[PDB]
Amino acid sequence: HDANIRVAIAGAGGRMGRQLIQAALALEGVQLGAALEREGSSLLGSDAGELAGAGKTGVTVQSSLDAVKDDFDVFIDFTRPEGTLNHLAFCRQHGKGMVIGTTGFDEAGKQAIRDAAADIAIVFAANFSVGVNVMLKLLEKAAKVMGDYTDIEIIEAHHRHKVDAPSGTALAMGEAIAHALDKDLKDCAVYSREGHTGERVPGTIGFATVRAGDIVGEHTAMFADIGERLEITHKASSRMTFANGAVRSALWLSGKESGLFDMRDVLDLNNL
Amino acid sequence: HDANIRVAIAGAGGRMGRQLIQAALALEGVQLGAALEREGSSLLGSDAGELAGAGKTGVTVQSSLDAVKDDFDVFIDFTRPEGTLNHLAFCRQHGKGMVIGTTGFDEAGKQAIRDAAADIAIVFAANFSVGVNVMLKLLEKAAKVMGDYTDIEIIEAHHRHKVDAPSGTALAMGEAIAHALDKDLKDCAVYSREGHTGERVPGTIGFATVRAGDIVGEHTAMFADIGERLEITHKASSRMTFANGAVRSALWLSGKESGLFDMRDVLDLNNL
Amino acid sequence: HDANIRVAIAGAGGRMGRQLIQAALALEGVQLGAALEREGSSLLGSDAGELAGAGKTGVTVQSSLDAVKDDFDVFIDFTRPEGTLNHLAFCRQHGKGMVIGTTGFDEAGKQAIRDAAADIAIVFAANFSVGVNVMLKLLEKAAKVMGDYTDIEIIEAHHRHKVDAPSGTALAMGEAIAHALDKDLKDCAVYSREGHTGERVPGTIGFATVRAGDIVGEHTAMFADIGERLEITHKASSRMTFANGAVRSALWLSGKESGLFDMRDVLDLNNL
Amino acid sequence: HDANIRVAIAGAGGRMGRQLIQAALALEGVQLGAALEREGSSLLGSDAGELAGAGKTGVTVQSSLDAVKDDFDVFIDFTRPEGTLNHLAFCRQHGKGMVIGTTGFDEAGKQAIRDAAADIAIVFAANFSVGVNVMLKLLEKAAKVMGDYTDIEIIEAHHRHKVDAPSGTALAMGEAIAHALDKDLKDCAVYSREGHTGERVPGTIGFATVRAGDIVGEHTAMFADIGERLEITHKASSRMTFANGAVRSALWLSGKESGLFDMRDVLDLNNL
Ligand SMILES: NC(=O)c1ccc[n+]([C@@H]2O[C@H](COP(=O)([O-])OP(=O)(O)OC[C@H]3O[C@@H](n4cnc5c(O)ncnc54)[C@H](O)[C@@H]3O)[C@@H](O)[C@H]2O)c1
Ligand SMILES: NC(=O)c1ccc[n+]([C@@H]2O[C@H](COP(=O)([O-])OP(=O)(O)OC[C@H]3O[C@@H](n4cnc5c(O)ncnc54)[C@H](O)[C@@H]3O)[C@@H](O)[C@H]2O)c1
Ligand SMILES: NC(=O)c1ccc[n+]([C@@H]2O[C@H](COP(=O)([O-])OP(=O)(O)OC[C@H]3O[C@@H](n4cnc5c(O)ncnc54)[C@H](O)[C@@H]3O)[C@@H](O)[C@H]2O)c1
Ligand SMILES: NC(=O)c1ccc[n+]([C@@H]2O[C@H](COP(=O)([O-])OP(=O)(O)OC[C@H]3O[C@@H](n4cnc5c(O)ncnc54)[C@H](O)[C@@H]3O)[C@@H](O)[C@H]2O)c1
Repeated sequence: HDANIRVAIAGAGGRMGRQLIQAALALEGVQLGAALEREGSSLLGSDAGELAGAGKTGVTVQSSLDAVKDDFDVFIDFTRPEGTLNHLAFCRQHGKGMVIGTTGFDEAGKQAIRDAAADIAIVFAANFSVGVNVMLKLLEKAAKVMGDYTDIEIIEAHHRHKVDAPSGTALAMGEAIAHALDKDLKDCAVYSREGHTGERVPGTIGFATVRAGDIVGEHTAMFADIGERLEITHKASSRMTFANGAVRSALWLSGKESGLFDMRDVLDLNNL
Repeated sequence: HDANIRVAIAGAGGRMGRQLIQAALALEGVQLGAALEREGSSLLGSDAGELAGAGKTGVTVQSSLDAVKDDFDVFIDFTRPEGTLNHLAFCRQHGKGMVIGTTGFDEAGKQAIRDAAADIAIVFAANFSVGVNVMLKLLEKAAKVMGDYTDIEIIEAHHRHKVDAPSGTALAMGEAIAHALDKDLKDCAVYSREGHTGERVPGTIGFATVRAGDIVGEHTAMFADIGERLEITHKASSRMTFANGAVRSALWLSGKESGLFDMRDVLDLNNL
Repeated sequence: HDANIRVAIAGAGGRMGRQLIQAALALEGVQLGAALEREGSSLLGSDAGELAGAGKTGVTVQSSLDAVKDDFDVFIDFTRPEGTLNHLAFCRQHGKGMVIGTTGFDEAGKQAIRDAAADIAIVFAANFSVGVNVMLKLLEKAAKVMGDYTDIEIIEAHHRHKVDAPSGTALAMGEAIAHALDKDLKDCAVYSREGHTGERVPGTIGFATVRAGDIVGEHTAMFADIGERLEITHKASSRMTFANGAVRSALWLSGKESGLFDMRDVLDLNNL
Repeated sequence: HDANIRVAIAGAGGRMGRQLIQAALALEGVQLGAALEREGSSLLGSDAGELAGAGKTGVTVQSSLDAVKDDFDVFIDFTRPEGTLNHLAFCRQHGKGMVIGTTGFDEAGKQAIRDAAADIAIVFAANFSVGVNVMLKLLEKAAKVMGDYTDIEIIEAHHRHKVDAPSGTALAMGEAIAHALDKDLKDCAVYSREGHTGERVPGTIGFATVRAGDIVGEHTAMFADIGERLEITHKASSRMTFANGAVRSALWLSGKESGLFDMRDVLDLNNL
């Protein structure tokens, strides 16, 4: 954006890097610090933010943390677990704040992350969508209220390549509701309905899963009664959703250097 | 309505009879002929159409076909298979046209019906919803066109007491599409998606089934591609949908006395 | 239901009375106390709850408060402002708790109500839908969070007889959001979009209004960004929604005799 | 794809060119002929289809029609009216078949196009979405059937930059329906509903317009009655929809060299 908190975007020609750039650009109060990328990169040294279209930006993609360690405040990393660990150890060093959206660490990789937080302020999360995280919070408000009277159904659609049903956001949704009811998902979940199934059992949570086309991700929780239903739906149209989520966090980091946070923290979902 | 085709509504204090009354009333060109009902009825002799609210109508519920055989042209029957057969034999007799929406005949009961048609004009159908029947026709237009490129998914929701999944309209939908593609439903249907399921197989038809609350019936067929999807949804809010369907047919009957028709005939779905 | 709090339902053959009966019946912990109705009633003395179908219930519709003042604890009133005032003065008298859903009082009628509360515990509200009231609460959580980044749109559909656009629940929704943002609805509302309108102004709230058929009421608030949108939709299928809302309140009343409450109170929306 | 009809994609690094490439690639029976682009291009001579990701394709972007006039059969043009005319005159010359999706010609530019068709087979259309074109056809089937009984409402949502309300697809929808009813859109359209509006007038068509976020385009026509509604919705997720539409047409062209067609022709909407 150009503003009071400057940022460097790790995996610059990543599907993630491309979109974080636009967001960095876009969002008030952040400014594009640096735009690193792999050494073997073609996009190296040259650029700016022109995968985020956005023509000439004046910050040029790179390959050394040292080259630019001076050109940003918060390190946004959507990379591969390998890089993050390098990034990690560097940021701890120069006390650089990070925002890790990289996934797939083993226990050792997480621990490293928990550890750095000791010295470094870190937002580390598996879903940076702001809509998704709010929704999960809302679902749990709703359940406290209607949960016991209502039939609660969860319906998700994704593209034709998604490989496990239900999706994890969907389970996540099942679980917030379930937990709001002191109950247990595994106890009341029903993922299939085929043939004669008999009338719906009270208190169970049903899942319905649609797979088609190019659908990025659509999740609705229905709280149904006699005479009404309440529905809370999230639709993702692009990966941009994660992007603004991380950048927003990048901005939230400014001013902290305690340890370890997530989107509840950034979002304050917990006082909502 | 008061108009050029007069009607008698068999099971007068039926959930069906109540709503057909309002429709008879409502719909231009039909007029409420008679309003029969069971002998043991409380509503007998007394009434009018005042289950259809509608205050005073001047036609009084009854119990004899002879009592009123002169007071209507088309016999609308949503009753029990037993009554319909009595009704049947009477209407054949006086050449009364019928509209049977009664369900649950065995082979012998159907045959009787096929037989009467010889002398009597009959609309006999298992779903009198006009929306549903149009939809089925549209689905099949759509499939000719997009069917081969697209992922085709069927999603139905019903109340918490519905006992087999998918619903029959849903299978019906599966089958029109399937048949439009020269294909066979049983060959490409998928009714469940649980756990690891792998990427979606091309050409299969997936079903997703929601059961909650008081939902009368909601059915959507999704034809999804990369970059778009086309959806054709029907929602039933009340049993009125069947009602106007039969009354409409009652009117369509006027002027025929050939045999045996259904909603494709009434609706001309076949030249659509 | 038969249980620990007994109830009398004012306008017994009202569209409201019929449905409250079923709810009283239905809902755990309440029991049908009495079923009053107008003197000139046909349904008088005779009945039970058999407008709520529900065959024989053992409580017989009436016309005197004295006749039954002993047969119930909480007075549920969905009547006409005239009756409520009579009802009012009686309940104050015998310290009967009320639940007023009657609408259309002038200032004097409200004041009477405020006044009785002094001695009598009263739930008095203009919308007893539980879904609607929760939703309004959720909308305001959502706005605190996404309100500033997002385009917020409100879309309502009602039947073809609804006479002012937007509906009042919709304005209500506009206003909770607006107020969550410290903002003012009248300042940022846009109710029409026709012709050339130019790009959407930031921070405005747009309303889109659908009128067709028999739609009881459907209200969705969309919080849209780049890459996602979050939607919170309420659908009413019947007047039953209000019914369970009042009965639920009837139960909430048990144990109070302070003054004056509403659905936030009953629902505790305020600690949600 | 690699197959029996070879194609060249005019504006190669266009938002359109990028997506047509993937489609050309994707779709069975077409093969990427050539990938032209402007002279001043950076992408020149070099490439393949690697804006369509898709790594190495073996066909290299260019700048001369002569350079490659031998390397393709059908000319797909999503360019600027200026280029199309050059393209035009060349294709007429070598009897190259075209598919023009370029927009913004004046009368003279169209005429040129009408004229070339004399010698050249051309698909020329303002909306290449297959879903949209089918939908329009379906809407008109539906209206013949339900049009007179039903309340018909049109609801479209687009992103926050769309500048005229309703969208043109929406009017287009209004007009197919209107015309199916022998009626006239301008006579029965209602684009706004604000304040007291009174009950809905029969036979009118209402439009409701949502503007928010990044919504590519969502259009639903609702045919509502008492007791049901039928909805036909199209959702665009990307510009890919147009892309497959043109490529599909490119394939449909194979074997013609008569004049002038559109998507009804390609799609055979007219015998549907
Ligand atoms: N947390 C969330 O909200 C969320 C959302 C989306 C993606 N992700 C995660 O984001 C990460 C990025 O995914 P993507 O789809 O953007 O991937 P992808 O397009 O494959 O790009 C990888 C990026 O990282 C760079 N890279 C790979 N290894 C590197 C190394 O050792 N050092 C430096 N740069 C390296 C690449 O050159 C490129 O910039 C993944 O770990 C993915 O699972 C997380
Ligand atoms: N075809 C469709 O579109 C469709 C739709 C809805 C219901 N149905 C069928 O409609 C029929 C009516 O259902 P309903 O829910 O209206 O039932 P219900 O409310 O139980 O009412 C039965 C009605 O038939 C009368 N009745 C029963 N046996 C009779 C007899 O022997 N002679 C004369 N009257 C007799 C009753 O007194 C009452 O009027 C059923 O067979 C149902 O399966 C069909
Ligand atoms: N607060 C909400 O959530 C909400 C929702 C729906 C309806 N309402 C209100 O509920 C009330 C009832 O509407 P309804 O549609 O049920 O009306 P309606 O069907 O007209 O019935 C009126 C009922 O009150 C009885 N009645 C009329 N005047 C009376 C009197 O002086 N004393 C005793 N009984 C009397 C009638 O005989 C019948 O029981 C109305 O004031 C309406 O505006 C409120
Ligand atoms: N018919 C439809 O279904 C439909 C749909 C989308 C876009 N369009 C039309 O597609 C066309 C392309 O839009 P776009 O968004 O892809 O535009 P845009 O990204 O601006 O790209 C223009 C493309 O044409 C090339 N170009 C411009 N002038 C040229 C010339 O004189 N000779 C050769 N190449 C030339 C550019 O270098 C680039 O390849 C526009 O006319 C647009 O209105 C039509």
